[PDB]
Formats: sequence, structure tokens, C-alpha cells
Amino acid sequence: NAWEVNFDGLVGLTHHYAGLSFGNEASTRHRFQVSNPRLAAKQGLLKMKALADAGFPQAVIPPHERPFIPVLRQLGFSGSDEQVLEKVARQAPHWLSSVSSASPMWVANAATIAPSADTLDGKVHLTVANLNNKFHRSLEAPVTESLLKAIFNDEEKFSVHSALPQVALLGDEGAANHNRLGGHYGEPGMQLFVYGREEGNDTRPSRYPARQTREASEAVARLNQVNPQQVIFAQQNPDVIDQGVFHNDVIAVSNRQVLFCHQQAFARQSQLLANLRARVNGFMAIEVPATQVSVSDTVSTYLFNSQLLSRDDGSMMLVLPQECREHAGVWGYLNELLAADNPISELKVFDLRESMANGGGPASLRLRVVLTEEERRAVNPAVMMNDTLFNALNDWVDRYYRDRLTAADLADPQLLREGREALDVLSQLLNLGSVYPFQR
Amino acid sequence: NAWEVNFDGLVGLTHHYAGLSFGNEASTRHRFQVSNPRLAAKQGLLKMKALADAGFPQAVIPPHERPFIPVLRQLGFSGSDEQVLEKVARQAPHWLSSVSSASPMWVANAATIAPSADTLDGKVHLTVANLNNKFHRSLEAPVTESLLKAIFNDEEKFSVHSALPQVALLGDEGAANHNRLGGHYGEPGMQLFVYGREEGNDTRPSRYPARQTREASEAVARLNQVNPQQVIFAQQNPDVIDQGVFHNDVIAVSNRQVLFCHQQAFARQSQLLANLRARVNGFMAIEVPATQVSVSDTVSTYLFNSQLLSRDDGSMMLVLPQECREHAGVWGYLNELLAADNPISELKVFDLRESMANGGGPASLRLRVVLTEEERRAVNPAVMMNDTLFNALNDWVDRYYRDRLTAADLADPQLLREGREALDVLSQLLNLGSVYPFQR
Ligand SMILES: N=C(N)NCCC[C@H](NC(=O)CCC(=O)O)C(=O)O
Ligand SMILES: N=C(N)NCCC[C@H](NC(=O)CCC(=O)O)C(=O)O
Ligand SMILES: [K+]
Ligand SMILES: [K+]
Repeated sequence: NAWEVNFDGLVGLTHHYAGLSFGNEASTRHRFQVSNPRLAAKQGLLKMKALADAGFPQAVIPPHERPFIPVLRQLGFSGSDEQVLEKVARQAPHWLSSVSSASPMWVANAATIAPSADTLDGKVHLTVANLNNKFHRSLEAPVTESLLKAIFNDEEKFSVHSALPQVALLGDEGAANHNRLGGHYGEPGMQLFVYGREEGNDTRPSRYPARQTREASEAVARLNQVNPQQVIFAQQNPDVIDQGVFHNDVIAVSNRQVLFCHQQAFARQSQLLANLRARVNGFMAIEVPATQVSVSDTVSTYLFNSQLLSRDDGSMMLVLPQECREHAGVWGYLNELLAADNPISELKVFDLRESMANGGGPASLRLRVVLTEEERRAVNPAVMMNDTLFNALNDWVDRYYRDRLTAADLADPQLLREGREALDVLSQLLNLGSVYPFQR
Repeated sequence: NAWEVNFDGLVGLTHHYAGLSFGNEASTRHRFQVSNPRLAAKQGLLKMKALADAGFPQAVIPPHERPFIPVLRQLGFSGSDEQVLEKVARQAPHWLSSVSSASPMWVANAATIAPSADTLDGKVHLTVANLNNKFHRSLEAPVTESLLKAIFNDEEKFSVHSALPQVALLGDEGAANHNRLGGHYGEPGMQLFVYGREEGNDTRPSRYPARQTREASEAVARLNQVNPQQVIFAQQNPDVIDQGVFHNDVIAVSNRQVLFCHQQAFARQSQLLANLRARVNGFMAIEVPATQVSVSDTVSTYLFNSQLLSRDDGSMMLVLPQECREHAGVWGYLNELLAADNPISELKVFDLRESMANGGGPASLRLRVVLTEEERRAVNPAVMMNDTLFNALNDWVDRYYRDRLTAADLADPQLLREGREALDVLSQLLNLGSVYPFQR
């Protein structure tokens, strides 16, 4: 008898728009706009707090060390931190952005989770995602591993595995391409791993990259010791990737017996839904036809990067980003879905404009971890969301986050200091110890 | 007053043909043929010994730990070494080959070298190549770094840098894409970094991959502290890459004031040669027209993956692979070049069939390191080629290397043991200590 616990990423203070993710249309379209770090973190914390107060287990995962000077050094720039910062700013300012992204905030890509009810050894397994496709994102893995081990520290209940080798052949984007269908969270579930490409397969996107490879997905399934009979691999529809769906969570989401997805989500969709129907009792596929919502509208509103939550009476709630309400067509469809006879009996909207401008909605900011009562108790209590942490995190944000930020500001030695201090204090607040590289 | 010292790779015991390198036509064409590890090693040692006896400073770099079980475990396969070996063999035998390749033998891709005469701090710099394009090759970096630090141990004379981050954006293939033109080895030289692609540049191969990126090349130049006025970056002709030239040393080679290269080697070749002529005193470009030798014949014979050595009297010798003599056209051209009035006054041919079948000729098996008398003296004496080491290495090969091997054999637990013991013995022979992962 376990519960699904949502772990959201606390937006970092270097949050900015750099258009680093080709294939992520929001990122590319918001290229150099001014960002609001303070506001970004605030928006995220409100969603966290809201869901928490609504009775949905909520926790937080802290931001990373940014700017990340170690990697700049690795790239040949030497001297003291400030000196490297200076040199890079004047010689290769584009790298500055690459090592100063608040991207780890999208914890949906942090790792892939395997609830103890689906593993061979009966433990909760978490495999860090290499995020190799995007350089700025590939830097997250090491620190993310340190953070996950600092939060899920009971090694008798949790097994954190290191990321797969950093090569395109094993591109892994984590939970964002993962799905879990079944009855109650606590019972053994059916894991659906979605991938973009595989060796020897000519079926693959031709305009935008397929960040996830089947080879990676299969390795993670092994690493997480997922029972072979509870795993299924499906290929994302290449056509929809070429339109902006860089992660499965941008065109489909699962929860309990329901798989809410667009009609053009997968290749051989009919075979997959039939397979799920036969392998998952009570399976309900809610397909949205291109007729009611175009893939284009899907990518801009992020109706599928929503959180599908279970209410105590079995009914479900759809957590959506504000742009879903601001789009007549999609909002109209969501309400039709709401009124229709199905599990979706409530719509909840949040303003996550800062995150959405970089291609991340409600789901992208959270990592679902199904935990038993005993496992829930073994999680670092300091990261569980509640009044105390909420007020503390908001005060922390007001003390260190700026209201405005631009790539140009990333060179400011002052920003570097504020960030180091902010993280130092945060590590104490969250009882993580010296988890960041700069603290060692 | 320094000398160029050639460091060759001692072929490993797991040498086999797996067709793992798309873009490397030899590798692809010899896909699953049976290999002869013992012979492979012997062929290479003969070339080493011959050049050594001819008066050309020669050294050796040992093979790596193969099969590399740690990576298989990182891929989700658990249990004892033999258990992992078994599971992988039966579940994903293709991985077995990826972690059992003797690829590190091609040390021309081991790192990028910067002789003390070209560095800002006056030291010899070596930056390990990430070899990120090919998974099987990308595994080399860590051990390669350990080996280079065990050979070039005098930290006051040598600076070994770690490989660039492992992402396509920074694909680095080392010295194979490097060149150095100037007067005497000991004088400051002009380094020419050849790359296949760069961000924002539409000019790039469309069939085969461009393993080297300008971004990487620029970073290595920084890492190696190369004087800015002694550096030039040039792009490989994308058309020639799409024909099998996956490394610059498959289409061009430099030595002293000479740059021996095919006419279609670089993009904007005329401007590059004019640039070199103006910046390098006595510069001599020896261009081979498509009319005399086709790109196709260039890739099959490897006339350009030859070693261009300087004889005591300033004249030069061309070390070529057997296939250059077995090809009427190329052989005819080499002799014409030999008879023509130029530095090339001698042709030397070696049988490197085992290495050639996987796309590597004379140059691919060696890493050129220009060292001063004092730096030469600081190199681990145990790896310098001479009668003692030659006889010892041959006996070592006779004791541990098989006469035949196939991908199927890579699962043999006996192969794994032979390899571990062979390496342990070699570490002692070469006085390298516990340099391999399995020894720690
Ligand atoms: N849907 C999920 N699970 N995650 C969305 C993350 C968006 C992120 N954008 C960025 O990293 C853009 C950064 C910039 O351009 O500033 C990405 O492309 O990986
Ligand atoms: N010219 C230089 N400097 N190096 C050539 C190395 C050949 C190597 N072959 C391989 O890795 C193929 C192994 C196989 O497929 O079994 C490569 O492709 O990178
Ligand atoms: K409903
Ligand atoms: K000649």
C-alpha cells in the first residue's frame, strides 16, 4: 500500500533563456528574452504547495551549482573562478550559458524510477539519466546522483544507479519517457518505456533529434531490476518528434489504469494500446484526435505535460499550465473531457510561464516516486513539502534570487557568489551536507 | 634540439572484427572475419622494431583491459565477472564486442600533443581524446589517461589533461586530426588542427559522420596551452569524409616543412596552403591530384596514413602499408613521387594487414611526441623500444595471445583470465604499476 510522491525541482537562481535545446521549440522561440529567476522559483513552489495542501505527497529537489566553473576549466579556461568567468565571458560567452542553465529544475529528466513493487530485489531503484543529447543538460548527472543519494539515503530501501555511458548510442532522458500503468500504486505495475530511435531502425525523426534510444531504455530497465514481464518498449511517433515533442511527456501521460495521449503519440499506436489493454486490467486509453487538438496546439499548450493525479475516491485531476486555459480550442477540449464520462473529474491550472518559456510544464518539474509507508519514512524528511519548508524556501528565494537576469549577467562575479552562498545555506536547510562540488 | 619520438600501440589480445565504425569502410567491409591477435601484435612490433633499428626513436603504449566488465555492469548486467560475461553473451552479445575491442591500439587517436617549444608554460602537454563518436572507442579515455600519466610521469616536464566532455558537440579524435609544420622539431612549430564540422556551419558530411568538431579542436588548443600565433584550424573536405576519410591522417600527413596530402583533402585547400606558405618558412605542399590517385584508391591503400620520417640528412622516408605496393596505380605514383625532385627519397613498406582490416595503417598505430633530450630522459625508460623490450614483448605475446579469435569467443571466461594475467605481467614489464581498473 504505497503512495505516489511528487518531487519537484526548485528553480535555480541562474534561470535564463539561451535557446540551447534544438527540438524544444519553446526554448528556441524564447531565445534571448529576459528571465525572472525569483518569479520562476516562486511559481514552482506555489504549484508544489497547492498540490501538497490538496493532499498529494510533495517533496523538493534543489537546484545545481551554477555557473559551473569546473567544466569551464575542463574546457581549457584557467585561473581563479572569477578569472575563468571573465575569460570565458570575453572569449566564449556561449559556454557561459551552457554551464549556467537552471535546466536541472526539470526533474522529470532527473532519473527513471522503479517502485519496490516492480523490482527483483524488492527495493526502490533510481537510475540517473545521462541527458547526453544536450551538452548543458549532460552536466547534471553527477550532481543529480549526489542529490538523489542525499534524499533517498536509506540504502536498504533505495538503490541509486549512476547514469549510462555518455554517448549518443545511449541517449537517456529519464522519467520523461517513462510510464507506469496498473491498479493501485502499491501493486506490481506495467512500465512503458518510450524511445525515439534505435540502431538498425530506419524509423526515426528527420528534423528534430530523438534524445532517447531503445538501447538506453533497455539498459535502464535492467539497472532498475524491473521484472521482465512488467516492461514494454514503444517507439515515439517520429512525425510528432519533428513537431516539437522532444519527450514523451509532451504528448502523453499515464496514471493508474489511464493513458491520456494524443492520437499521433506512438508509432503502431493501435498495437500498443491493444497490448496494454490485454496486459493491464482495467486499462483505459483516452486518445485525443488531431481533429479536436492539433499536434501544433499540443506543443504550444502542453496539455499533455500535465500531471494526472488520483483523488481519494479514484477520480482524477488534471494539473495544467495556464496556456491550456488561454487556448480556446484546448481549453474547450479539456472541459469536454472533464464533462465526459471518464476518470478525469477535475481541472486545476497553474501559472508556470517562466518554466513554460523554456519548454517545461507541470509534469516536467516533477519526478513521480511511488513509495510505501516505510519507504516514505526513509526519505530525507527535510525535503518534504509543508508550511515550514514552504515559508523557508520562499524566504531563501527572496534573499538570493534576482527579479531579472540575462545571459550578459552570467559573467557577473557577484552572481557567482550569491549562488554559492545560496546553495550552502540550502544544503543546511535541506540537511544534504556537502553535496555540491564547490563544497568539497 | 628535440627529436620526434614515435609511440606505437601494442595490439591487445581481444583484437577482432566487429564492424563497429560506420564511416570507416575497412571496419565495415571486414565485419565478422576471423582475426589473429597474436599476428596483429607481431606485425606492429616488427614495424616498431624496424623503425627503431633504423634510428627513429620508438616507444610502446600497452593495450587496455578487455573485455571491460565495468561498463557492462554500468549497462545493467550484474554478478561476478564471468556471470556478467555470460548474461551479456546470451542477452546482448553486441555489447560484448563494444567492450572487447582492441581499438586503443590506434594511439594516433589517443591524445593531442603539444611539444614544449609551442606551449606557454614551456611544458609538454598531452590532452586525451574523448573519442565520443564511437561508443567502443569512447571507453578508452580514462585508461588512456592513466597510461599516459604512467609513461610521461615527470610532472615538471609533462602535463596530461583529461578528455573533453563526452558529447557530440565536442567530438575529439586526437592527433589523427592534428598536424605540425615548421623547421627542426625542436623549434616552435605551426600546429594545424583539422576538424569535420562546427556549429552554425552548413558545410559538413552527409553520409559518414564528422567525428571531429572545431569546438573540440579549439578547446584542446587551449588545454595544451598552444601559443595562439602557432595555431591554425582547417575544415576537412566534407566530400572526402563521405568517401571514408574519417580522420585527417587518411588523406594527409605532415612532417617538418612538408604537408603530403590529396588534392581534395581540405575545404578551401588553396587558401590553406597559401596560408601555410606564408606562415611556415620553407613550407612544401605535395598535392596528389585525383587524376593520379582517386579518393577511392586513397582510402583502400592508405597511402596517406603513412609515416613521413626525417632522415639524418634532411631527406624523408615514407612508411607505407603493404596494400600500397599491391596497388599498381598507387605504387606507380609513390615511385614517381620517390623519383621526383623532393624530400621523399625512400619508401619503406610493412605488412599491417590485421590492423588495416579495421581501418588502421602505419600512422594510426603511432603517436608522435617531440621531446627534448632532457624530456626524452624523463619518459618511463621501460617503454622505449630496443632488443630487450622487443624480445620480451614477443615472448609475452607468444605466452598469452591466440592465433584465432571471433566475436563468439569474446564470451569465453578463459579469454578474460588470460587477458587479466597478461596485463598484470605487462604492467610489471613496463613498470606502470596498478594502472588498469581491474588492478585496483
Ligand atoms: N518535458 C520535460 N520533461 N522537460 C522539459 C525540459 C526543457 C529543457 N529546456 C532547456 O533546457 C532550454 C534551456 C535554454 O535554452 O535556456 C530541455 O530542452 O531539456
Ligand atoms: N586513422 C586513425 N588514426 N585511426 C583509425 C582507427 C580505426 C578504428 N577502427 C575501429 O574501431 C573498428 C573496429 C571494429 O569495427 O572491429 C576506428 O574506426 O576509429
Ligand atoms: K470526466
Ligand atoms: K623524391
